[PDB]
Amino acid sequence: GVEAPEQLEEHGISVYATIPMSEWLDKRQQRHRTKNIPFLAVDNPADSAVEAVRALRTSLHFAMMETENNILMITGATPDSGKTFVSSTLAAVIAQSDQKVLFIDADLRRGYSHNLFTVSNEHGLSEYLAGKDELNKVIQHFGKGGFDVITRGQVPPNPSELLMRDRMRQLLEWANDHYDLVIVDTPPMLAVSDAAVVGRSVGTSLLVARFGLNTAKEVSLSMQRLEQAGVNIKGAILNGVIKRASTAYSYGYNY
Amino acid sequence: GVEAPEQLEEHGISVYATIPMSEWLDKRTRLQRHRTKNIPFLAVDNPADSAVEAVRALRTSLHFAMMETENNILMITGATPDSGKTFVSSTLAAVIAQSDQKVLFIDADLRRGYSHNLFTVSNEHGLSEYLAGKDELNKVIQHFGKGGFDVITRGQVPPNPSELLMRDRMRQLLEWANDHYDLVIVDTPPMLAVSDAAVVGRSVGTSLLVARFGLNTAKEVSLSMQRLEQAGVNIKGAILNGVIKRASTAYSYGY
Ligand SMILES: [Cl-]
Ligand SMILES: [Cl-]
Ligand SMILES: [Cl-]
Repeated sequence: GVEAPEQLEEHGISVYATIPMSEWLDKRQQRHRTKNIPFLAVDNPADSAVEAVRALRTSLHFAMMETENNILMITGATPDSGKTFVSSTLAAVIAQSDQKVLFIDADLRRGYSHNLFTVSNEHGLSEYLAGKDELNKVIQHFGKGGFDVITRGQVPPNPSELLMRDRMRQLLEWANDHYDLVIVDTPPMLAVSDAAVVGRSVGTSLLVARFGLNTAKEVSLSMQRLEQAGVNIKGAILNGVIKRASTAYSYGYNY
Repeated sequence: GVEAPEQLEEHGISVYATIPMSEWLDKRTRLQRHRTKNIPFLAVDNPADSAVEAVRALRTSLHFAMMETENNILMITGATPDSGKTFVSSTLAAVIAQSDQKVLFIDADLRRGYSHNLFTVSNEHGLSEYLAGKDELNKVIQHFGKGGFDVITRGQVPPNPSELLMRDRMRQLLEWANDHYDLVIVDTPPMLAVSDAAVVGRSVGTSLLVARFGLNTAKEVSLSMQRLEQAGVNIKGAILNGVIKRASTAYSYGY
């Protein structure tokens, strides 16, 4: 188990941000509206988890200085890292700054951001890459967050083959000229190569490891493998960080 | 003066909405550190306000009117100066954006638009710079954080306002925009002040005229719709804005 920012620095891994977990988020005469609860970034802006994401923004602001490419790929070591939380909150935070952001859910097998943004999943990433849908037909707007999104679409029979099609390249090149920041949420590296095939058309790449769940080893093993591939892995993010119990104990099995 | 909708229906002028005045804003209202970067924007501040509910109604009427008519450009002009045309269009922009819709707002009042001041965004690269061929499209499209929609400001006042609107990039812009946004709102200078609305109106698919409660007369309004007619511009109707119930009067004027 990780649990400590410096517990990564020692491995040489640079941590762009440490994000604590929100407890309020676990608690979770006509007029007509839409969408459902809950989106932390807009609901509780003062939240401690959100304030940290802003610090994540300030970090990328520098980091992402003169790289020409404005596509930032977010991925995790393994499943349940809270990477979708980090990425979606980052999108909201950056957009809120008067910035044009495009969020794409590249987890063609298990992306669920359509549920989080309470948006349709009929036309998404898979339909486009397969050639069924034109680009403008798969880009929708997440009202509550104030940014544009592309859901995963209907789970395809050939996830990986689709990610390698030329259309993924056309999309990122196109997207890079129309948005100030393009966030790509991808499957964990320790689960599929997908992040390596897409991480190769991106300027930045941040791996998100969860406090306690991830062993500082795999976060290096993940970055290492993305390095074998042309992927330009910058640092890492420590998500989950939960503290103050006045004792001495945690969790993390040893392999 | 003029107060209806009935007084408007009379001259055949079809009224899509009646927006009451907002006392909550008349006062300007105002219900650590690191603050925002804007000013009071009713649509997101007091959402349940009666002026915003009126706009929602406008949305509904516009939805039926803009029923399978394909062209998604909506031009909102006024009969005369200070008719509240910007409060109306900016509010509608926000409302429609919140329904998970990609919207583009453009200030086509190259001489007195102030929407950049309202959205408190930059005004160095705007419509005028783009129309003159100086700037590029992606350069002039910015994002309004609070509202959640994309905007294009006027830019620096050009020496040849009208000549630029007849350009060619105006059309080129509008049709390009029509393919990347679900809704395109174009704010134009008062019809009885310049010919601009009629030159731009020839590329919009729908047009609305906003008349102010008490300041306008059922005369000048139908006169504007008429001269827009001569130019071959789809003027679907009008909007009564400012309506302040529970009151009286104390002015004077006529023609
Ligand atoms: Cl996840
Ligand atoms: Cl294009
Ligand atoms: Cl005006």
